[PDB]
Amino acid sequence: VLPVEKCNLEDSACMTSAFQQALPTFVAGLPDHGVEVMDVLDLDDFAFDLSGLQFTLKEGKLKGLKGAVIDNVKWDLKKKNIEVDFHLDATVKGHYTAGGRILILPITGDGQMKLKLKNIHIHLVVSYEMEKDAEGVDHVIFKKYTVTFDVKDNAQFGLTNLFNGNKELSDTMLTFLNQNWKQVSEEFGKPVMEAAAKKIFKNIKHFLAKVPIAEIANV
Ligand SMILES: COC1=C(OC)C(=O)C(C/C=C(\C)CC/C=C(\C)CC/C=C(\C)CC/C=C(\C)CC/C=C(\C)CC/C=C(\C)CC/C=C(\C)CCC=C(C)C)=C(C)C1=O
Repeated sequence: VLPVEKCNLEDSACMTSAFQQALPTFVAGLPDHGVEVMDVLDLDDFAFDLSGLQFTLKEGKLKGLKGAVIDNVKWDLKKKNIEVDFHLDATVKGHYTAGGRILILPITGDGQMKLKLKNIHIHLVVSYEMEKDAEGVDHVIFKKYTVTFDVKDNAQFGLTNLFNGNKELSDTMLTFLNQNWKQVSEEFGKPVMEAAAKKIFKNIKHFLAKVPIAEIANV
Protein backbone atom coordinates (compact mmCIF):
# COMPACT_ATOMS: atom_id res chain seq x y z
CA VAL A 1 0.00 0.00 0.00
CA LEU A 2 2.67 2.44 1.21
CA PRO A 3 6.38 2.38 0.30
CA VAL A 4 8.05 1.81 3.68
CA GLU A 5 11.20 -0.15 4.63
CA LYS A 6 10.67 -2.30 7.75
CA CYS A 7 12.39 -1.07 10.93
CA ASN A 8 12.81 -2.31 14.39
CA LEU A 9 10.74 0.24 16.27
CA GLU A 10 13.56 1.34 18.61
CA ASP A 11 16.00 1.99 15.72
CA SER A 12 15.28 5.70 15.53
CA ALA A 13 17.59 6.37 12.56
CA CYS A 14 15.59 3.81 10.57
CA MET A 15 12.16 5.01 11.77
CA THR A 16 13.08 8.59 10.91
CA SER A 17 13.93 7.42 7.36
CA ALA A 18 10.82 5.18 7.01
CA PHE A 19 8.53 8.05 8.04
CA GLN A 20 10.38 10.25 5.57
CA GLN A 21 9.79 7.80 2.64
CA ALA A 22 6.22 6.97 3.55
CA LEU A 23 5.09 10.56 4.23
CA PRO A 24 4.75 11.91 0.65
CA THR A 25 2.82 8.91 -0.70
CA PHE A 26 0.68 9.01 2.42
CA VAL A 27 -0.21 12.71 2.33
CA ALA A 28 -1.11 12.37 -1.40
CA GLY A 29 -4.02 10.35 -0.12
CA LEU A 30 -5.11 6.77 -0.50
CA PRO A 31 -8.68 7.00 -1.84
CA ASP A 32 -9.47 3.25 -1.86
CA HIS A 33 -8.26 2.90 1.69
CA GLY A 34 -10.32 5.82 2.98
CA VAL A 35 -7.36 8.15 3.47
CA GLU A 36 -7.95 11.80 2.56
CA VAL A 37 -5.46 13.97 0.71
CA MET A 38 -3.39 15.84 3.30
CA ASP A 39 -1.48 18.06 0.89
CA VAL A 40 -3.42 20.03 -0.07
CA LEU A 41 -5.35 19.33 3.19
CA ASP A 42 -8.99 20.45 3.44
CA LEU A 43 -9.49 21.86 6.89
CA ASP A 44 -13.05 21.75 8.25
CA ASP A 45 -14.81 24.99 9.02
CA PHE A 46 -13.83 26.48 12.34
CA ALA A 47 -13.96 29.57 14.45
CA PHE A 48 -12.14 30.88 17.42
CA ASP A 49 -12.57 33.71 19.85
CA LEU A 50 -9.25 34.48 21.57
CA SER A 51 -7.58 37.55 23.09
CA GLY A 52 -10.24 39.85 21.53
CA LEU A 53 -10.23 38.38 18.02
CA GLN A 54 -13.26 36.65 16.63
CA PHE A 55 -11.94 34.62 13.69
CA THR A 56 -13.52 32.13 11.28
CA LEU A 57 -12.04 30.15 8.41
CA LYS A 58 -14.06 28.40 5.66
CA GLU A 59 -12.82 26.38 2.67
CA GLY A 60 -9.63 26.06 4.71
CA LYS A 61 -6.50 24.66 3.09
CA LEU A 62 -3.13 23.61 4.46
CA LYS A 63 -0.41 23.21 1.86
CA GLY A 64 3.19 22.01 2.53
CA LEU A 65 2.93 18.73 4.46
CA LYS A 66 4.21 16.70 1.44
CA GLY A 67 7.62 18.47 1.86
CA ALA A 68 8.06 17.99 5.66
CA VAL A 69 11.50 16.91 6.81
CA ILE A 70 11.30 14.36 9.68
CA ASP A 71 13.93 15.30 12.28
CA ASN A 72 13.54 12.28 14.60
CA VAL A 73 11.14 9.44 15.47
CA LYS A 74 11.56 8.09 19.01
CA TRP A 75 9.56 5.00 19.81
CA ASP A 76 9.24 4.02 23.51
CA LEU A 77 7.88 0.42 23.55
CA LYS A 78 7.67 0.61 27.36
CA LYS A 79 5.31 3.60 27.62
CA LYS A 80 3.81 2.82 24.18
CA ASN A 81 4.37 6.39 22.95
CA ILE A 82 5.88 7.68 19.71
CA GLU A 83 7.60 11.09 19.61
CA VAL A 84 7.86 12.64 16.09
CA ASP A 85 9.77 15.89 15.49
CA PHE A 86 9.61 17.44 12.07
CA HIS A 87 9.52 20.77 10.24
CA LEU A 88 8.06 22.29 7.12
CA ASP A 89 6.99 25.42 5.36
CA ALA A 90 3.19 25.68 5.15
CA THR A 91 0.56 27.91 3.54
CA VAL A 92 -2.87 28.23 5.21
CA LYS A 93 -5.58 29.61 2.89
CA GLY A 94 -9.33 30.17 2.74
CA HIS A 95 -12.27 32.46 3.29
CA TYR A 96 -11.58 34.16 6.62
CA THR A 97 -13.61 36.55 8.75
CA ALA A 98 -12.20 38.79 11.48
CA GLY A 99 -13.86 41.15 13.96
CA GLY A 100 -12.94 42.59 17.35
CA ARG A 101 -9.23 43.39 17.55
CA ILE A 102 -5.74 42.00 17.00
CA LEU A 103 -3.73 43.13 20.00
CA ILE A 104 -3.72 46.96 20.11
CA LEU A 105 -5.58 47.45 16.75
CA PRO A 106 -9.32 46.99 15.98
CA ILE A 107 -10.06 44.78 12.98
CA THR A 108 -12.82 43.94 10.58
CA GLY A 109 -12.36 41.57 7.61
CA ASP A 110 -14.23 39.31 5.23
CA GLY A 111 -12.17 37.93 2.43
CA GLN A 112 -9.34 35.62 1.55
CA MET A 113 -6.37 34.55 3.63
CA LYS A 114 -2.86 33.45 2.67
CA LEU A 115 -0.65 32.70 5.73
CA LYS A 116 2.88 31.63 4.75
CA LEU A 117 4.73 29.94 7.60
CA LYS A 118 8.45 29.36 7.23
CA ASN A 119 10.34 26.68 9.18
CA ILE A 120 7.58 25.66 11.49
CA HIS A 121 8.77 22.93 13.83
CA ILE A 122 6.22 20.49 15.16
CA HIS A 123 6.57 18.18 18.17
CA LEU A 124 4.06 15.34 18.02
CA VAL A 125 3.52 12.72 20.74
CA VAL A 126 1.12 9.82 20.03
CA SER A 127 -0.09 7.16 22.50
CA TYR A 128 -0.84 3.75 21.05
CA GLU A 129 -1.85 0.24 21.88
CA MET A 130 -0.84 -2.90 19.97
CA GLU A 131 -4.11 -4.68 19.07
CA LYS A 132 -4.80 -8.09 17.52
CA ASP A 133 -7.96 -8.02 15.33
CA ALA A 134 -10.90 -10.48 14.89
CA GLU A 135 -8.92 -12.65 12.46
CA GLY A 136 -5.67 -12.45 14.48
CA VAL A 137 -3.64 -9.74 12.73
CA ASP A 138 -1.61 -7.42 15.00
CA HIS A 139 -2.12 -3.65 14.39
CA VAL A 140 -0.65 -0.46 15.86
CA ILE A 141 -3.72 1.44 17.14
CA PHE A 142 -3.27 5.17 17.78
CA LYS A 143 -5.15 6.48 20.84
CA LYS A 144 -4.27 10.11 21.62
CA TYR A 145 -1.83 12.81 20.65
CA THR A 146 -0.39 16.10 21.75
CA VAL A 147 1.15 18.50 19.30
CA THR A 148 3.18 21.65 19.98
CA PHE A 149 4.51 24.00 17.34
CA ASP A 150 7.17 26.64 16.96
CA VAL A 151 7.38 28.90 13.91
CA LYS A 152 11.07 29.66 13.93
CA ASP A 153 11.86 31.67 10.83
CA ASN A 154 8.90 33.78 9.75
CA ALA A 155 5.13 34.10 9.18
CA GLN A 156 3.50 36.27 6.51
CA PHE A 157 -0.08 37.53 6.55
CA GLY A 158 -2.15 38.11 3.45
CA LEU A 159 -5.69 39.16 4.25
CA THR A 160 -7.99 40.60 1.59
CA ASN A 161 -10.88 43.01 2.16
CA LEU A 162 -9.82 44.16 5.57
CA PHE A 163 -11.67 47.28 6.69
CA ASN A 164 -14.28 47.06 3.97
CA GLY A 165 -11.71 47.98 1.31
CA ASN A 166 -9.90 50.88 3.06
CA LYS A 167 -6.33 50.68 1.84
CA GLU A 168 -4.87 52.93 4.56
CA LEU A 169 -6.23 50.76 7.38
CA SER A 170 -5.50 47.47 5.59
CA ASP A 171 -1.93 48.51 4.88
CA THR A 172 -1.37 49.54 8.54
CA MET A 173 -2.83 46.18 9.74
CA LEU A 174 -0.88 44.00 7.36
CA THR A 175 2.38 45.77 8.21
CA PHE A 176 1.40 45.31 11.88
CA LEU A 177 0.86 41.56 11.58
CA ASN A 178 4.12 40.93 9.73
CA GLN A 179 6.18 43.02 12.21
CA ASN A 180 4.71 41.14 15.20
CA TRP A 181 4.42 37.73 13.40
CA LYS A 182 5.89 35.67 16.19
CA GLN A 183 3.54 37.07 18.85
CA VAL A 184 0.59 36.52 16.53
CA SER A 185 1.74 32.92 15.80
CA GLU A 186 1.79 32.26 19.55
CA GLU A 187 -1.61 33.97 20.22
CA PHE A 188 -3.62 32.24 17.49
CA GLY A 189 -1.62 29.30 16.13
CA LYS A 190 -3.13 26.61 18.33
CA PRO A 191 -6.67 26.45 16.90
CA VAL A 192 -5.21 26.41 13.36
CA MET A 193 -2.82 23.56 14.13
CA GLU A 194 -5.63 21.71 15.85
CA ALA A 195 -7.83 22.05 12.78
CA ALA A 196 -5.08 20.26 10.78
CA ALA A 197 -3.86 17.90 13.50
CA LYS A 198 -7.26 16.26 14.24
CA LYS A 199 -7.83 15.54 10.51
CA ILE A 200 -4.27 14.26 9.94
CA PHE A 201 -4.48 12.12 13.11
CA LYS A 202 -7.82 10.58 12.11
CA ASN A 203 -6.32 9.33 8.83
CA ILE A 204 -3.07 7.95 10.24
CA LYS A 205 -5.06 6.12 12.94
CA HIS A 206 -7.47 4.79 10.25
CA PHE A 207 -4.57 3.65 8.05
CA LEU A 208 -2.43 2.00 10.73
CA ALA A 209 -5.58 0.30 12.15
CA LYS A 210 -6.11 -1.53 8.84
CA VAL A 211 -2.54 -2.29 7.68
CA PRO A 212 -0.86 -5.21 9.55
CA ILE A 213 2.14 -4.05 11.60
CA ALA A 214 4.26 -6.84 10.03
CA GLU A 215 3.74 -5.05 6.67
CA ILE A 216 5.54 -1.91 8.00
CA ALA A 217 7.75 -3.03 10.94
CA ASN A 218 9.87 -5.88 12.35
CA VAL A 219 7.34 -7.26 14.82
C1 LIG B 1 7.67 2.54 10.31
O1 LIG B 1 6.30 2.13 10.14
C2 LIG B 1 5.52 3.25 9.99
C3 LIG B 1 4.82 3.76 11.08
O2 LIG B 1 4.91 3.14 12.29
C4 LIG B 1 4.36 1.81 12.25
C5 LIG B 1 4.05 4.92 10.90
O3 LIG B 1 3.44 5.36 11.87
C6 LIG B 1 3.95 5.57 9.66
C7 LIG B 1 3.08 6.85 9.51
C8 LIG B 1 2.74 7.25 8.07
C9 LIG B 1 3.56 8.46 7.58
C10 LIG B 1 4.97 8.49 8.17
C11 LIG B 1 2.82 9.76 7.88
C12 LIG B 1 3.16 10.35 9.26
C13 LIG B 1 2.64 11.64 9.36
C14 LIG B 1 3.11 12.69 10.14
C15 LIG B 1 4.33 12.54 11.05
C16 LIG B 1 2.36 14.01 10.07
C17 LIG B 1 1.70 14.36 11.41
C18 LIG B 1 1.04 15.73 11.30
C19 LIG B 1 0.38 16.17 12.61
C20 LIG B 1 -0.67 15.12 13.01
C21 LIG B 1 -0.21 17.60 12.49
C22 LIG B 1 0.71 18.66 11.83
C23 LIG B 1 0.13 19.94 11.81
C24 LIG B 1 0.47 21.04 11.00
C25 LIG B 1 1.60 20.93 9.99
C26 LIG B 1 -0.28 22.39 11.09
C27 LIG B 1 0.66 23.56 11.51
C28 LIG B 1 0.10 24.84 11.38
C29 LIG B 1 0.21 25.95 12.24
C30 LIG B 1 1.01 25.86 13.55
C31 LIG B 1 -0.50 27.27 11.91
C32 LIG B 1 0.10 28.48 12.67
C33 LIG B 1 -0.66 29.65 12.54
C34 LIG B 1 -0.19 30.93 12.84
C35 LIG B 1 1.12 31.07 13.25
C36 LIG B 1 -1.04 32.22 12.70
C37 LIG B 1 -2.56 32.03 12.92
C38 LIG B 1 -3.27 33.23 12.98
C39 LIG B 1 -4.51 33.50 12.37
C40 LIG B 1 -5.25 32.47 11.52
C41 LIG B 1 -5.18 34.84 12.54
C42 LIG B 1 -4.41 35.95 11.85
C43 LIG B 1 -4.98 37.31 12.26
C44 LIG B 1 -6.28 37.64 11.50
C45 LIG B 1 -6.37 39.13 11.16
C46 LIG B 1 -6.47 36.78 10.23
C47 LIG B 1 4.67 5.02 8.59
C48 LIG B 1 4.63 5.58 7.33
C49 LIG B 1 5.44 3.88 8.76
O4 LIG B 1 6.05 3.42 7.80
